[PDB]
Amino acid sequence: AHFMDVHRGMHGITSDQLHQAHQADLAVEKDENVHFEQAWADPASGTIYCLSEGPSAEAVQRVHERAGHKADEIHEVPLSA
Amino acid sequence: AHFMDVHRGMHGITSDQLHQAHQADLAVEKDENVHFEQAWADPASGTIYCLSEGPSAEAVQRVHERAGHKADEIHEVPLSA
Ligand code: NI
Ligand code: NI
Ligand code: NI
Ligand code: NI
Repeated sequence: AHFMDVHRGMHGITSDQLHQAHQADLAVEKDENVHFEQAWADPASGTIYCLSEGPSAEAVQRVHERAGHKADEIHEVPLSA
Repeated sequence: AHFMDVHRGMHGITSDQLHQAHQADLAVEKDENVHFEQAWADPASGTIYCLSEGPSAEAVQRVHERAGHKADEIHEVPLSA
């Protein structure tokens, strides 16, 4: 399955910080067979969008939680175009 | 530049309908130098996410408007990982 998740209220995100948050997820995703495909950030609003492939939203969230940043919002996105 | 926009209230949207919306955007995006790279939809919550490339949020929204569906939110995502 695929998921879009959102982390809000981020303080002063830089490309370095985004790179590291993403790397922290990638480092431990194997333990849930999750694949963090892509992350985009809006540093002005303080928001990180994460696209992942995984068995379930719960799995994706267990990964974020271990990497110390549980997503504020997550939706399965079974449709794409 | 890069943008992520969100449409809500699309509960129960089908693959055909997402494809239709997407095609409607693509059909008029070129005039604004906008390209919709990816569209994902969650028919359960009724949430659509669109990743686009373009000169501004204004342009992207003008395209959505001509296509018949203004986005409820649009944010620039200058950072990606
Ligand atoms: Ni995928
Ligand atoms: Ni497409
Ligand atoms: Ni918002
Ligand atoms: Ni914003």
